[PDB]
Amino acid sequence: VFIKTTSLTYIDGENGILRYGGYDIEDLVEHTSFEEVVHLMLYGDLPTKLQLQRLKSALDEAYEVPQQVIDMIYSLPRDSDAVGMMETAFSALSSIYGMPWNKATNRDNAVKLVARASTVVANVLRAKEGKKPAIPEPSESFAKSFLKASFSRTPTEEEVKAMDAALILYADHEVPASTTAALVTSSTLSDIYSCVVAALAALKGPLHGGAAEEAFKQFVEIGEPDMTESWFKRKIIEGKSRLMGFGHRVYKTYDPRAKIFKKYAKVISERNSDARKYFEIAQKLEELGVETFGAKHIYPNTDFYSGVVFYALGFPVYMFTSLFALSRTLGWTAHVIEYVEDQHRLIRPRALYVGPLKRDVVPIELR
Amino acid sequence: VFIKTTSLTYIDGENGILRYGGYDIEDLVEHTSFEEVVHLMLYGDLPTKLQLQRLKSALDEAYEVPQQVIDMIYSLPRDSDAVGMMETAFSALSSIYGMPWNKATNRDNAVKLVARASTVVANVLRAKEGKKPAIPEPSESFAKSFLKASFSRTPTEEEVKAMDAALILYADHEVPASTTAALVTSSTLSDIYSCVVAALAALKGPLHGGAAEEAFKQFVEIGEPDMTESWFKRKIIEGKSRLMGFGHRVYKTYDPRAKIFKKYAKVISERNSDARKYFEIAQKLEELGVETFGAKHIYPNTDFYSGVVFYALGFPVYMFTSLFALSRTLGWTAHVIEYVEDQHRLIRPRALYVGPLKRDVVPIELR
Repeated sequence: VFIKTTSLTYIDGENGILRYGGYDIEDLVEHTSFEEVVHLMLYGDLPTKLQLQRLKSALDEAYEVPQQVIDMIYSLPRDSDAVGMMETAFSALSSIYGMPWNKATNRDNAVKLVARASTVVANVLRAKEGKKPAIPEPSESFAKSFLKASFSRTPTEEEVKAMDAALILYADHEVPASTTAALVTSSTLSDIYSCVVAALAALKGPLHGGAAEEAFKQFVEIGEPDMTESWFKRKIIEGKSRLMGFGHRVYKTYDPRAKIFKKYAKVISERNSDARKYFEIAQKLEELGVETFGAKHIYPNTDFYSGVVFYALGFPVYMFTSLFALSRTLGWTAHVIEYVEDQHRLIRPRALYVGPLKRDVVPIELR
Repeated sequence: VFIKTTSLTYIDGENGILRYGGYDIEDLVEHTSFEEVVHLMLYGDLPTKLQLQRLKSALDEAYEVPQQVIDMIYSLPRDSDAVGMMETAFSALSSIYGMPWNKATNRDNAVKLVARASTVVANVLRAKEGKKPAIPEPSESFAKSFLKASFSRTPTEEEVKAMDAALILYADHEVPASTTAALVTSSTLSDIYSCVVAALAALKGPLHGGAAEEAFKQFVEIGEPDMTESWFKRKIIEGKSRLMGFGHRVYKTYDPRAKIFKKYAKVISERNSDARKYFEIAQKLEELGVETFGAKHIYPNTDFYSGVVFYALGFPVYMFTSLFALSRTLGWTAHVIEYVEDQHRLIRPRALYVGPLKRDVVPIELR
């Protein structure tokens, strides 16, 4: 059931093609940047030099949020689900910054929102690690500012590029329950931050979030590359567990996102023996997996190497769905702007009554 | 489009009938209690004496939440929308208390949730008023515990009864965007508190929340009963403004809830000259309104006198939708339990691509 039209994202699952706004994902990753893709999704084209300068200034000025928002993150239990911590922070952002829908300013509000997602996700990691807070600051890119804030160290250029690619790769895809919850909430003209709140509330559910985690947890369980064949023979072949990070409801080929996350995984994993080990296990499972499942059109999906990237960057496994959400704030905001501006109606379905027929209240003594 | 089946609520809009679980609303209000209606909605029948005792103990033990939840409420700007403050508090409750879906414990989790809604709404009012926090404590009823916590004074029996009625009256009705957002979020097996978060995010939008406020604001604008005819002749007849709190998409008669909110309004308004004045204005507008619109099947709706009740109890106008939400946590939770247990599937609709055809990334110099 088509819930809306979109100009945002095109997917050809037979051919393994994904495009944003007519541009193929690989072309966007190699030759653009998350900032540029932000402009594409909100404004419908890649930006000129001047338009990009202005968008970058708008991002920069938005990073800072009130200290109350950070305090909230840091007052939650440190073992709380990171997506829930985001949910809470975005609720507070909605209460502080939420504005009515307005064509002249919707995209500007979305841009500020994406900046603030960066601040939120960095501080969720830092709260859960017991580190001091850090607010992103201007740098040569959104991906670098995010990494600097997350880790308190200047990242290398190859780390910057891999984060930038990950931001683009997960920006938008299909209409999952998170995007649906955002749409419902936008149907009442609740503010864009509250549309994201709803999306996160849905994301927290284990039938939606947790895919990049469950994939990478295979690798962790294997532990060492020379144990992969055994774990595969035991867990997948003999015990017919699903191989996580394989298979897709739309793609009948390699997910075009998978190949890309892999390329960046290979580059940034080689520095650290730990990240390299998991990259090496994942590569071996990829082979055993395609040898076993490829003839069935079951290939790596976007979630198979994304953990390997995030892990190589220095992110714990508990951050993986939050890092997905950081990226997907772009598609969430762009979908709700399209929906409100072009296709609005209040979402109010019906429930069919199948319950009891008329009966009278009996006094409680008689029950 | 029927999104689900339900055994919860029956509505006959031609005949002005509303029933929960086969019991007519008026019969439930006169002869039961919110606690009993909680049991009805979660378990499918009015409770015996023992079942009611156990439910009351479960409510009592749940009121207390961690101090971090109260601190969050109190760290938001005091002029923040009360429904947003609830959204934030419930996000924090989700992070602290959220559990997976489980048939043996779903209803117990819902009961604890409704108790905690009481704590949240009392402290939202108290934060916005600049008063010290108060946690509900056991008393002879949920309605009284809520009022004691909100106002730091023992309420009269007639005040208790009016609050109890209001809790029942707004418990469940149709499948508005708030209930829809809850359902979407439950589709991923996000926890029940996060299902409520989503519902609140949708409620915050002005096409959903704010109805009891906008109705009562008429009365405030009129100011004095002897000005009602004038305001009516000017604003409704000459300026064809909608009369708020009149009209309904389903009822072609008096909303069965309207008559009931009116009865309790009359009783508790008479004590205070201010509340009495607004009751007297509302009664006069009711008359002018039915004289003008009744032949068109446009009659008072549930939102016309509910503000008069809440105001008479001592609640500011900015609390009215939050007091609706307090009540509606019951229908929200009961709908999502029905949906998950009996009718589950992941909610994943589609978007039709109507955007640009294939194009190549141009270098930014060429843009």
